[PDB]
Amino acid sequence: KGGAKRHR
Amino acid sequence: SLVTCPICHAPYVEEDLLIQCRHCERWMHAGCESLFTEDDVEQAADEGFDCVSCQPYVVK
Ligand SMILES: [Zn+2]
Ligand SMILES: [Zn+2]
Repeated sequence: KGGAKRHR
Repeated sequence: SLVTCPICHAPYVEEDLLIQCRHCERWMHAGCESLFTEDDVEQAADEGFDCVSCQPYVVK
């Protein structure tokens, strides 16, 4: 996956 | 891959948000690509983002 990532 | 950042030399933490290459799918933090925010990362992803080797090879 989806290009962008952030935990949580 | 995700559980190593070759830009930072692998001091990985979940606190910093991430972005990936459209070609390689490898993940890196926003800060090691000078991206300021989650919205700047979403803009960079919508622009079709590229890893470090994809700058000479296939940029945008
Ligand atoms: Zn990094
Ligand atoms: Zn790449």
